[PDB]
Amino acid sequence: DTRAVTAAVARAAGAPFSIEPARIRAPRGDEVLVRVVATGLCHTDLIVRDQYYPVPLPAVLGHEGAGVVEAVGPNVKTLAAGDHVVLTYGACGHCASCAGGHGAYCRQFFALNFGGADADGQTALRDAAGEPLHDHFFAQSSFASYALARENNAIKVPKEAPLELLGPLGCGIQTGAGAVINSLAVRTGSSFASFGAGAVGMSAVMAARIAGATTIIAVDIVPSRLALALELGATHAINSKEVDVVDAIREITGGGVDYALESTGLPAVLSQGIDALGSRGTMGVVGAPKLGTKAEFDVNSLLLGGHTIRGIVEGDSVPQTFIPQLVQLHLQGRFPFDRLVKFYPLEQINQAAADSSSGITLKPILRLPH
Amino acid sequence: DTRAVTAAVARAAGAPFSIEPARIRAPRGDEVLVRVVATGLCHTDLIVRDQYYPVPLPAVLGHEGAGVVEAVGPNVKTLAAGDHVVLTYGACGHCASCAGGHGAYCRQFFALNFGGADADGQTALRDAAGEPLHDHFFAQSSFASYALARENNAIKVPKEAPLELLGPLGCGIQTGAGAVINSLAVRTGSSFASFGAGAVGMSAVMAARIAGATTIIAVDIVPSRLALALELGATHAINSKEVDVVDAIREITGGGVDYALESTGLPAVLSQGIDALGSRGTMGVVGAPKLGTKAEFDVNSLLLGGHTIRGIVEGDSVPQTFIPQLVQLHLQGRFPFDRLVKFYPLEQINQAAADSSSGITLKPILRLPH
Amino acid sequence: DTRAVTAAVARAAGAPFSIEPARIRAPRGDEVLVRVVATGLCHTDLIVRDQYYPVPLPAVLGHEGAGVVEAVGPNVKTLAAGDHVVLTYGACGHCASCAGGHGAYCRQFFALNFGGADADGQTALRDAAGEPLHDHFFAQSSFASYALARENNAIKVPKEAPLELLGPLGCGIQTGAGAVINSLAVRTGSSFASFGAGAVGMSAVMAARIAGATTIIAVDIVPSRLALALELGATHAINSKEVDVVDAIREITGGGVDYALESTGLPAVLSQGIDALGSRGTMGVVGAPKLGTKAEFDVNSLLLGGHTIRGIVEGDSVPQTFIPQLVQLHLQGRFPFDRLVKFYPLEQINQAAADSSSGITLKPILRLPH
Amino acid sequence: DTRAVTAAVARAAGAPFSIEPARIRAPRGDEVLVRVVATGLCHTDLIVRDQYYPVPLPAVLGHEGAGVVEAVGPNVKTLAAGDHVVLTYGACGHCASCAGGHGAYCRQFFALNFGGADADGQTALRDAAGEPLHDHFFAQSSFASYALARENNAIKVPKEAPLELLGPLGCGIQTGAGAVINSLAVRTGSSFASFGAGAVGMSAVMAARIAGATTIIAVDIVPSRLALALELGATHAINSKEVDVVDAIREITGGGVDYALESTGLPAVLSQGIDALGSRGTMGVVGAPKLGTKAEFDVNSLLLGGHTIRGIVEGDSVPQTFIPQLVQLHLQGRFPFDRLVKFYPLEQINQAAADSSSGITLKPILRLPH
Ligand SMILES: [Zn+2]
Ligand SMILES: [Zn+2]
Ligand SMILES: [Zn+2]
Ligand SMILES: [Zn+2]
Repeated sequence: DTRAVTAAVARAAGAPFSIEPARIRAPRGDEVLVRVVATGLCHTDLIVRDQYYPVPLPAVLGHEGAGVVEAVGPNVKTLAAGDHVVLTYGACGHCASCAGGHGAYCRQFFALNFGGADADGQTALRDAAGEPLHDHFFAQSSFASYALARENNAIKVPKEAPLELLGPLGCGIQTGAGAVINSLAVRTGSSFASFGAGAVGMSAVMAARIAGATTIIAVDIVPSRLALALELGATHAINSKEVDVVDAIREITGGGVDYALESTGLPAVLSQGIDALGSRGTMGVVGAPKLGTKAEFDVNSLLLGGHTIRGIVEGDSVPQTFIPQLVQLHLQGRFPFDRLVKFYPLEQINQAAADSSSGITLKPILRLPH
Repeated sequence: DTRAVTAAVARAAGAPFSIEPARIRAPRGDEVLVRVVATGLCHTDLIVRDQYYPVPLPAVLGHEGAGVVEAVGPNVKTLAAGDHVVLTYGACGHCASCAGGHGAYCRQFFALNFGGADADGQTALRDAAGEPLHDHFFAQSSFASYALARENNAIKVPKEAPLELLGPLGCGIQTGAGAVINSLAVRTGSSFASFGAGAVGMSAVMAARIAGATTIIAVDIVPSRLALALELGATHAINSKEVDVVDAIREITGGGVDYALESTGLPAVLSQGIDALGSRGTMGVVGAPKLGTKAEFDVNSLLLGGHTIRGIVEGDSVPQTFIPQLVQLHLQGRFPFDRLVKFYPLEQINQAAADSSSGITLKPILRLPH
Repeated sequence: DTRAVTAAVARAAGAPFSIEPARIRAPRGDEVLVRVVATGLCHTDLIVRDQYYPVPLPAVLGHEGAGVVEAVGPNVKTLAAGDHVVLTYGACGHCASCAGGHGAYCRQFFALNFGGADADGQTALRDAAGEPLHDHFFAQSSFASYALARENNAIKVPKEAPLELLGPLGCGIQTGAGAVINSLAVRTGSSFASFGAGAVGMSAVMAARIAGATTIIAVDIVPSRLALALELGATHAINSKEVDVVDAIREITGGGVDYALESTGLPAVLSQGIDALGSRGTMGVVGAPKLGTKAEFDVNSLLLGGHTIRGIVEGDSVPQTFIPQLVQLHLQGRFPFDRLVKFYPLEQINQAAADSSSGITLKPILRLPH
Repeated sequence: DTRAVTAAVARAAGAPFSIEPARIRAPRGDEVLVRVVATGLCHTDLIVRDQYYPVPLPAVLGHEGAGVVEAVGPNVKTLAAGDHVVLTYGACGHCASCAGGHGAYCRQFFALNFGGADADGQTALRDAAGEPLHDHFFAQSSFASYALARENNAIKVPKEAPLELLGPLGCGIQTGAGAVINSLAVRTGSSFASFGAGAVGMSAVMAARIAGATTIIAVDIVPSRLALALELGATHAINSKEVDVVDAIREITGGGVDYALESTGLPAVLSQGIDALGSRGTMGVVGAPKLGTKAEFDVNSLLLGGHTIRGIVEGDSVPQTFIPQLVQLHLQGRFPFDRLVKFYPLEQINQAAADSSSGITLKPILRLPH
């Protein structure tokens, strides 16, 4: 019982996406088949398209999907046709990390999210000529009008929420907001600095406001992002080309910030931000540089300051509870991540990729045809 | 009401200590005057003697004192003459860090512990000719037969404990044991690696056994320290000159250790030990290199592993509760830190310094004359 | 160097306060002398006036003072004349609980706050005829135009804050807000119910909104308090005379609330509220019934639900950091506790007491003459 | 592909078990078929046999199984034939509680553990005449020579461990040890009291010793259990018929215990034990009285003491990590729970039930025939 889809396909390293007819098989096991309404586009999709992470091509990418369950496998227990879902990253659900509530550190994370196929090497998508299309990208491959996900990464959300907006809660927004709320455990009355005011950093700024922080510092080089950060809840905005960011943060906070989040991936920014921590302060790291990149820290500064540096994957959340919390906060007017979004038709995916790379659009969302 | 003391005096950078008569004034305010029974000697005393940290000379050092309260200032509330006390580091007791239970990060730490005088620039000790001797070293200057401490760093311990053994609980042993129990929060069933098997590292090994760790790895280059570590509770001992320590720890733990403590101060050891962390593992840092020393970490390894690096001062404990817990564990036969100790008369301080520097003695304790 | 004050004096059990001239001595030790601008009035003052807690009479009560430091004792380290301070409860600062950052559980709490005199049995206030007036009430006795406090319960606040509003941050508002932020650790996306919408409960409602709770339920019997609670950040208001509160909370939250705070002191309300907890939910208890009062719980409900019941004193905060956080949140427009307040001249203290007892005024603040 | 088993069957309320031939079907889905070596017997089995919890009869009970995987369903990912497993309680693995690492509070706990059948109402066991035998008891029904369990409650353990001893780690021993290590988070230097010295209480005593507690108090009425508790790591033993337990604990601990665990299920013991808590102390509750049973607490004592009361199910652990930690501690000589055990052949199940009820045997283990 296969069915026709329209998909954006990456066929060559660094080449534009092609919009193509394809076919997807029926769900098996505890998979759900999702009619995809809209999917966020991320720099991470483009990094895979460029083969810096060489997921085998031709491939259907996309890892910020939102849609409606159309069919369920025989093992699905908790989703039903008609449910609205946000598609998040894959996890195995049975390893020690998954079992402890930390699926972000699943032993099988890279196989399930970057493998290009299921554990048997099979794909669920075929192209117009019947050839396999590498898929299972973040256990969803949601750059297509239909997607398969496992029940545990298809997150039910209230039907009254505006579904086409919600796909980026499956990755980038959960990463920034979860880094603040869960990993760093930012709380009432603390100071927080976001190094980077892209979609992840803005999500962190907004999350720190929700969590009760009284000083919320956005650091970037783009004046319009700094202006937007102030509108989204930051108390201070620092242009790092114009001041010494370490000295500036020390002035604002009286000696250094309680919590910081590095989302640029630039090791010089990371090394500098660690110096901006205050007594017992904690830097969380979510931006990834090229493999092999090192950062340095001053040992005595870390020691005498009681400083912490912590790596964070995907916001280290429990998505099935955390994504609906973010939806509710948004519905309450407390989490305006719609301000990060521009919508595009799937057909315009290459323009959205360009706008993502140029920074003109913090979070493109592609609307799928049906 | 001044009184005569015998003191070890550092008069010149890098020069041997001289044993000299001196005089100490009566306690004021909330000071207690302590008849010092025995004091640990630390590399940190020798680093100050060598003026790498230039506490003004001539100075009376010593920061691991144990003794009997002989007199109290008029503001002392909770100590009385005859009480047995361990002398720990100074803290102001009124800053935000002190008020939160984290005196190790007191805003006034360096003034109170390394200033060489009280806040008015006055010393409580004078030499035989009546000249000031810089003092207040770790709020005690316990290389002398009598010492002044404030009530909040004179820690009451049970009179049935063997008092002459207990002074090192005021610094090095509390640092290693507190790093494990408090900062890292090592708990039942976890894996722990000590990088360094000096007095601090051995204390950490013993503390990890108390706290319930099931894999306890001692890393050093001295075979006799590794042999001793196995006797004191380590499950594994690694000679880092003989194996790749990162690979060896990964083998023992199935991928990396939950908790690690760096006490050598060697930045290459620190950078290497951070690589040995397992998923969501935490490296604690207590060994201090020369100021300005940097260490590096692989950003993606820290990020993808959810690794934490944390600086730790003095074991980040509450000494008035933690030191008596360590005494009780010792009395119960569960904390054999006596195995680190060799006793020397104060007159032999320079031989104890030599044995500390050569590594022949993990923890010299100097017995004071009276 | 004594000085004249105007004080409200409780001379007889249950009798109206009398406004009287008095004299206060100069500060000693680490006391500060505060020119009191305005002081909150609490039911707790009236309970002592009524001698249910028999603080010896004649007595000057008041434990929510705000004012300006006028003089300091010779041991004061961190306050200076001209500083704006909120006066909170007394703690000894040297016991194990104080040393761990939990002065709310100070071993000397009742002596320091309810003793009626200092530890030597001496009062700092004398009446017009020169007789002692029992004082040191919550280490302040701030129903007077001047008050003595110790440095550790005189909390510096920014001079730009409206000082006359801030005294209730020293007790009732810190109790409600700290119970939520610190003891219960309410966090983003959780559900919270306040049993009681007096000043403490309203503070808890406002604090839960600051901390990120997405369901915030106010429970009371007074329609105007429920209406006000919705304006101050509650998502739901329940009149417990009109619905079954347990069933109603279960409906709103899908099975029970994550966090609850009991501030009425009514044991039937407490026992009922514990039933309203959801899976792994926690009830915090701040309202005190008469001594000897018991509450009951269903053992299997607590066991099978993983429920927690926790007693909370004074919001279990670190006041010197927490009170300035609440001031900053108020200045940012995020903590509108001014909506609880009505101002009265000290001369009208008995009318404010009446309005407190009748519930007409949630938090009277008395303005002091000078 | 069904296969023959020998099973202990409960056919009538309160009646002796009957040993009977039966047949079990092949595993499906993510089930594993286990050749059961030995199974603990619990009062909880007898409570179901007596129909106080009316699991439908005829039924095969047993919920402390240990055995060897003989066959796997097609969805099993992480177990293979030949693996040694301890069988613990069932959880769904996909609800919010499971997803957060708290399967003890699974939304489906009672269906999965007390339903008497799978979710379709089907049993996997049939008796000699072919009639259904109610099963799936704690997702195992391990009073039989073969058992079906789901992969997520079949916990792999090292093959070198003595397998026949390990079944009680699947319930009673994990409950006592996990209550101490996980729920209460007993840590180095704390005081702990076990109310009850049955198998659960003894496990808690042993776990508190592992976790570093320096005062470990066993409370019971049976002198031989108190004597055994001292041998297994308790520092103090209290016969509650001979002293006032509250006063005695207050004397031993200097005012009350940091942590307590109630395992008798007697509400008078619970209410009394809550009074024995010290400042900021926590009582954990694992013993279950009859449904509808209430306990009381003094509100002011709980409030002024900052006391906590917490319900605990199954030790609130992650069994796949916690059970192997307990096995390792046992192999290291640090967890001597073999001292609780007496072995019996399955044929003697009714004598083991009698010895359990009389208290003569703390933890019977039944050896299965094959
Ligand atoms: Zn996994
Ligand atoms: Zn301080
Ligand atoms: Zn105190
Ligand atoms: Zn579940």
